[PDB]
Amino acid sequence: LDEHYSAFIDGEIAAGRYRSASEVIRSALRLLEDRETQLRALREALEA
Amino acid sequence: LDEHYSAFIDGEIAAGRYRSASEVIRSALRLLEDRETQLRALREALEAGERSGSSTPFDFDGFLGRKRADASR
Amino acid sequence: KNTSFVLDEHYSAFIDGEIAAGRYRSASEVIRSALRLLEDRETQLRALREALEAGERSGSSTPFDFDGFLGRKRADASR
Amino acid sequence: TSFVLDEHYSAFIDGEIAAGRYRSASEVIRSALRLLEDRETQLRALREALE
Amino acid sequence: SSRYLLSPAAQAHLEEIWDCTYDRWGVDQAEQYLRELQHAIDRAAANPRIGRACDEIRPGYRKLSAGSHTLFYRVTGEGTIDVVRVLHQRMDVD
Amino acid sequence: SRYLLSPAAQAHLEEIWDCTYDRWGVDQAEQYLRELQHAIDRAAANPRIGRACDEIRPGYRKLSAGSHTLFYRVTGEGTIDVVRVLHQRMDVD
Repeated sequence: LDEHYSAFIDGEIAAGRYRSASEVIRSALRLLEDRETQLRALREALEA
Repeated sequence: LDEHYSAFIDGEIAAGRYRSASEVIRSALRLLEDRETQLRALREALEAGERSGSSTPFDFDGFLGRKRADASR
Repeated sequence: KNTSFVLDEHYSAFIDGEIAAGRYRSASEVIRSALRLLEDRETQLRALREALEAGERSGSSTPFDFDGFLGRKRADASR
Repeated sequence: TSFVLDEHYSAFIDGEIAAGRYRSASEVIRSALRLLEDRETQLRALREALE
Repeated sequence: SSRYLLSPAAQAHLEEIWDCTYDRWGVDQAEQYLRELQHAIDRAAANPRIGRACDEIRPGYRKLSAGSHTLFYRVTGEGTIDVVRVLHQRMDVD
Repeated sequence: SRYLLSPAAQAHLEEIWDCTYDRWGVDQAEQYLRELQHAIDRAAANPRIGRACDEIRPGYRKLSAGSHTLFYRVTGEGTIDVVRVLHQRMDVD
């Protein structure tokens, strides 16, 4: 937990986009997982 | 966090792309902040459009004709 | 396995600014993030390059008659 | 400013050079930082124009 | 093609796009590009469902890429499109 | 003025038309191809309106054409050669 990231999380909860710190992080991890999955899928498709 | 994303983080570290749980979480939060900034810019752009006034029929031929005539003088 | 590098004076200042702004902790964190961005770009660029190559290997480029093409396609649907 | 790259990121740079896309490790790294600097500055202007 | 409404912001931007295209490439290019945007507006006006809904962005909106820009529009109770913004593609998060 | 299309690009124009016809009918099909034609005509009059993209492939320029992108070279005259018309999902920016 860093001051820039705690502040961004607090600010996201205050806007009513998320209800808890865990929710923000889960949401951020979902975005990263999807991105990395799309790119691996494009990468492996090219290797084929 | 929950169990599926703990395994996702651990898989990322095992694959050598990331070196710590912190690196994955911070990268993902940066990605989310970036997306949120872009979305907020879009939504405020749409709000400014609604607030610019009631929408009106448009004569595209007259708009183009006048711009062309304006520039030819 | 494990290699060290030195940055020029502009990118060391860029990294200093990113650490000051709070979004990154260290120089390695900025560099590693940037290299993941580059690899993601390169994979998309690879897909575009292969597509252009397939377009070149398609055969010689010729003129194209939009009126005739659109006319023919409309006519065909009318059949 | 100096920094260390582990075996996985070193191998990425080497494959990038071996593919003829760049001439040296420093070129891969500068090109990576250029991409990031452009990204982070645009987003910082967006964040600026926003609030 | 059928009816459409453009917001005042959308109308002002069309003029700016014309002026900036004009200043760099001349009257013919400016007119051609605006004609290209008009084609996409006409397409959406004739079938508002060709633009993809983007409620996740704003409830009741659809978007349609066009040239270097993106139309963001609502649909009237009459079934008319209302083009609220014409935004450069750099702003389109998808 | 004049332009050339690669066999690949011509075949894709036909697929776009057919795909649009099946989903939306003949007039939607025709107008979208005309929209693409305006962008092709734009580039053919001033090939430099397209952004140079040598970092993708030497000699190429690119021009956004709504939901597609034109990738093209300039031949031995002032003439553009449209090698591919790619969906925007592939455009890197």
